[PDB]
Amino acid sequence: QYGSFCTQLNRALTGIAVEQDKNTQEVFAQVKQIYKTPPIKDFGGFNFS
Amino acid sequence: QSLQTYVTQQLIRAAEIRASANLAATKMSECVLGQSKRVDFCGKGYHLM
Amino acid sequence: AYSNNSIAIPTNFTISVTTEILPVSMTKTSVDCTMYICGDSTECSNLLLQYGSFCTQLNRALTGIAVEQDKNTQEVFAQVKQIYKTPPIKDFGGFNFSQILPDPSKPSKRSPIEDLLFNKVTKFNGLTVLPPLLTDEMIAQYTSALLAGTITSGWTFGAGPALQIPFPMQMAYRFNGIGVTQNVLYENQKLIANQFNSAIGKIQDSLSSTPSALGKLQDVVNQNAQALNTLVKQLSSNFGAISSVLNDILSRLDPPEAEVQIDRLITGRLQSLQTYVTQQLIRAAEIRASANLAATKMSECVLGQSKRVDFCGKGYHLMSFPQSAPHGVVFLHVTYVPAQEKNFTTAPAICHDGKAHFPREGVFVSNGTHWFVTQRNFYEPQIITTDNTFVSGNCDVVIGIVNNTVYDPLQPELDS
Amino acid sequence: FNGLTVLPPLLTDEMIAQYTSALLAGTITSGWTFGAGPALQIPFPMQMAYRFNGIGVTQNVLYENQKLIANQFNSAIGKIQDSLSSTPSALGKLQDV
Amino acid sequence: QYGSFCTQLNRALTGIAVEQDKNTQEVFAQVKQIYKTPPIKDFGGFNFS
Amino acid sequence: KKFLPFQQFGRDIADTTDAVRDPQTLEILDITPCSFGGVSVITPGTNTSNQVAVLYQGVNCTEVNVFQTRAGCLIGAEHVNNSYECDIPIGAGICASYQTSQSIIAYTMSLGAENSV
Ligand SMILES: *[C@@H]1O[C@H](CO)[C@@H](O[C@@H]2O[C@H](CO)[C@@H](O)[C@H](O)[C@H]2NC(C)=O)[C@H](O)[C@H]1NC(C)=O
Ligand SMILES: *[C@@H]1O[C@H](CO)[C@@H](O[C@@H]2O[C@H](CO)[C@@H](O)[C@H](O)[C@H]2NC(C)=O)[C@H](O)[C@H]1NC(C)=O
Ligand SMILES: *[C@@H]1O[C@H](CO)[C@@H](O[C@@H]2O[C@H](CO)[C@@H](O)[C@H](O)[C@H]2NC(C)=O)[C@H](O)[C@H]1NC(C)=O
Ligand SMILES: *[C@@H]1O[C@H](CO)[C@@H](O[C@@H]2O[C@H](CO)[C@@H](O)[C@H](O)[C@H]2NC(C)=O)[C@H](O)[C@H]1NC(C)=O
Ligand SMILES: *[C@@H]1O[C@H](CO)[C@@H](O[C@@H]2O[C@H](CO)[C@@H](O)[C@H](O)[C@H]2NC(C)=O)[C@H](O)[C@H]1NC(C)=O
Ligand SMILES: *[C@@H]1O[C@H](CO)[C@@H](O[C@@H]2O[C@H](CO)[C@@H](O)[C@H](O)[C@H]2NC(C)=O)[C@H](O)[C@H]1NC(C)=O
Ligand SMILES: *[C@@H]1O[C@H](CO)[C@@H](O)[C@H](O)[C@H]1NC(C)=O
Ligand SMILES: *[C@@H]1O[C@H](CO)[C@@H](O)[C@H](O)[C@H]1NC(C)=O
Ligand SMILES: *[C@@H]1O[C@H](CO)[C@@H](O)[C@H](O)[C@H]1NC(C)=O
Ligand SMILES: *[C@@H]1O[C@H](CO)[C@@H](O)[C@H](O)[C@H]1NC(C)=O
Ligand SMILES: *[C@@H]1O[C@H](CO)[C@@H](O)[C@H](O)[C@H]1NC(C)=O
Repeated sequence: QYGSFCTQLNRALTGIAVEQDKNTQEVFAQVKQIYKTPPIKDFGGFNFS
Repeated sequence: QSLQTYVTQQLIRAAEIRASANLAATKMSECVLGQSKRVDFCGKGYHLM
Repeated sequence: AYSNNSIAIPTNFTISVTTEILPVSMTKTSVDCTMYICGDSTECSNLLLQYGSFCTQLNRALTGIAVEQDKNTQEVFAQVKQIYKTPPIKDFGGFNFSQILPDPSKPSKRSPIEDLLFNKVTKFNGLTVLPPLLTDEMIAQYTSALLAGTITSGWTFGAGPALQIPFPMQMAYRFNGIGVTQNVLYENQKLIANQFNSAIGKIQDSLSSTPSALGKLQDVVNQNAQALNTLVKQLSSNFGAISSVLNDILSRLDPPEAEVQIDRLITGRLQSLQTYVTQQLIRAAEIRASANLAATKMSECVLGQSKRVDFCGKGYHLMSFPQSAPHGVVFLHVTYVPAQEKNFTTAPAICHDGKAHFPREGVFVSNGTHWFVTQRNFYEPQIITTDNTFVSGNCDVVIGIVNNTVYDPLQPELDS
Repeated sequence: FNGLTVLPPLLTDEMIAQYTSALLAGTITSGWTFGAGPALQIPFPMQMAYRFNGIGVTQNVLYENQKLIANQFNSAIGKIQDSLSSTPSALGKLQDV
Repeated sequence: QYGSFCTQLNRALTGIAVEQDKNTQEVFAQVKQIYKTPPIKDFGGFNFS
Repeated sequence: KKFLPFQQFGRDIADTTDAVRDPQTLEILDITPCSFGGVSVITPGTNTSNQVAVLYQGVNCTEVNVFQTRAGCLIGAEHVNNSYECDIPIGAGICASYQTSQSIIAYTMSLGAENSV
């Protein structure tokens, strides 16, 4: 009897869940080429291990 | 009423997290992928990487 | 292919134009709280006044949103005080701007691209829509002035007065701002102009080809339409009352028990407006942030040359051209992308007389046997001379320093 | 179990680690070139020389002090491990969320 | 009988009040040390008084 | 419209009834809401003048020195051909101001002085 009061709450939370996956992608998926370092880690004395 | 209060809080909190995600994406584009000249954007001192 | 003595330097490049679409304003919807809840009903209105300023506060919040939407458009587009126009001369060094410049042979003078943007985007129970302060024609004039200033005056029209400059010479600045020497432009001007013209033509097809490109602007329209469609549908709900129609309760019940059923409708409908207004305020905050970002981008990428990575497209930013869009703005970002690269062996310094020589600009590279110095962003080998390198320290300190010879241009002048 | 469910993120933890590893590898081996265009290899101390000139310090300061700079960088990273694994309030922003 | 509805409202306003003090701390307390100008006002003709 | 003979009412995308069939005469009649809209008062500061102009939002100038605008019917403000900087926004490019003898005027706002490089 309350119409869309229930349904639109499900829609609102669904929008957040999609946005959360969007937020991760814009932050981390900024490369689109999986680069690898060389097997011999020799970077002029800089230790990145 | 309890759900509407909960959903509204989630919507407002999602906006804050989205702003942080946008800032994180901006930093990784500018702090990681480049060399930012913005003061204190990539920490104290003159940014290198 | 990392190693301690190998560097890759581009030998060629391409002009890429990317499209960034940002929403700027929402639909200026205004809702009459009294008419929505108690339309044409004096008795229902007398019950509404028992809730105090509930109705008035809801109207005030929507009014604040509507004023803000005009503010959002003003900051994004009205960043120029003078309306600049391009001359009838279109000699810009071979760069063809006719597809982003206003088309005068058509109603509502717009660019071919702007019309494509507009063609791809799609008052009842107290709900009306208010027109924006700036019409589409007025926004097109703002983008035309910003476009004309960028082409004919570079970034000078933003910082101050519009100082005319030949566009090829303007592009020479844009090269020098990303670390590529001016001569790369003039030697390759025909190639660069052709690549720019082809990229603009691709934008016309790309936006047209895929109909989901302008989804960012269509999402704003869809969400606002859904909010109002949900709002009207709530009028048919009973919320516990005998009938969603007020006239079917008053004329089917004595007032003493008719007010019990009507009190369930005012509560339901007033709560529906509060849900709608709260959603609009939250959505308006998102649009305001997008409008602030759009205003920032036009200030820093259209009125100047941003050095922020990925702020205005992949590659190295040069310049952007704004385009009008319904409920938003579209930026065309022109950048340099290095395209063809070769593996070169490199060295950090070179030993000539025991003294360490470092390049003032660029990096040392060897083509197997000969050593040269070239700019890092474009392969252009130069003979290593005292006018290209500076002296600091000696060869016993620098790690990886190699032996070669510096040509001194003054020695043969003195000998001859 | 009151109608409340949690959905898994689209990218898992090991997938985000791959993205960071790719960004880490590109930064170390190619500088800023992997972002703007293709990953152009460059020796790392040569890349630091570019980082020197971006802040107004002539690159010869690096090569003359390369051993000192590498040692100080290595020590600073080690301090990050100690500080993060000692202070129980450093990662408050993630815990507060 | 309405449960935590009262308590949640107090908590939300408390979070706002704490955020306001944080707002002033990031904007203004960007310098660790309190610098003062000398009694000499010879700044090349620039009047900062 | 041509309603099917059984159909007696017309419905909107939402729930509003737009069309109906008259019972006596079989002609079809479409309904429309009795006009309504907001009444904004356009005023300068009362410390300067007590003269005001009234804007009726989203209505014609027949249901209500009259200037018809897209934002609605404006009454009391004079229509001026000359453009100026926007002072009191009305909508659809129209702004109002109190200018010299003095009266409230309405005009299409100027976007700035034109120039050429
Ligand atoms: C980088 O530093 C790490 C330590 O921060 C070094 O790892 C050490 O390796 C030695 C073996 O040679 C072990 O005895 C130590 O216990 C290790 N320390 C840790 C914390 O793992 C590593 O040697 C350095 N990398 C290089 C290439 O020098
Ligand atoms: C850089 O690459 C472009 C291609 O993107 C080269 O231009 C092409 O050159 C070929 C000849 O080899 C022509 O057939 C094409 O018509 C050219 N295309 C365009 C768009 O002009 C360009 O010559 C290269 N530059 C350098 C210095 O190598
Ligand atoms: C800029 O490019 C447009 C095409 O994008 C050129 O206009 C074309 O001109 C040719 C020859 O007159 C016509 O056959 C085409 O129909 C035109 N195409 C379009 C889409 O208009 C235009 O001439 C170029 N500008 C300049 C000054 O050369
Ligand atoms: C490296 O570049 C140098 C300079 O361009 C090359 O030396 C020239 O080679 C040409 C033949 O292709 C001769 O005609 C010139 O007289 C040479 N100039 C000098 C100064 O020696 C050299 O061959 C190149 N080496 C490689 C491996 O590419
Ligand atoms: C670069 O050239 C210098 C001299 O111009 C070389 O220095 C010589 O080193 C060798 C072997 O260590 C000695 O036999 C010579 O006596 C040194 N020269 C002097 C002036 O004493 C240096 O080795 C060269 N670099 C390379 C790798 O060939
Ligand atoms: C900085 O400017 C202020 C005024 O802006 C100067 O203060 C004036 O000092 C004179 C004395 O020579 C007084 O007669 C004026 O009334 C002062 N004006 C004000 C507004 O205070 C001040 O002298 C300037 N600073 C210096 C060191 O020259
Ligand atoms: C450089 O050499 C690597 C091998 O280590 C190879 O994979 C790469 O394709 C080469 N680059 C060019 C431009 O030839
Ligand atoms: C570079 O690496 C090689 C190993 O492949 C090594 O022999 C050489 O000494 C290194 N040079 C420098 C300057 O680190
Ligand atoms: C506005 O009117 C007041 C009268 O209350 C007067 O004191 C004040 O000076 C006026 N200000 C202007 C700017 O006209
Ligand atoms: C209603 O307004 C329009 C302008 O949009 C006008 O053409 C029309 O004549 C008006 N209606 C009447 C009855 O005057
Ligand atoms: C504007 O000027 C035209 C003549 O070009 C005239 O017909 C019209 O009435 C004027 N409008 C106003 C509002 O003064």
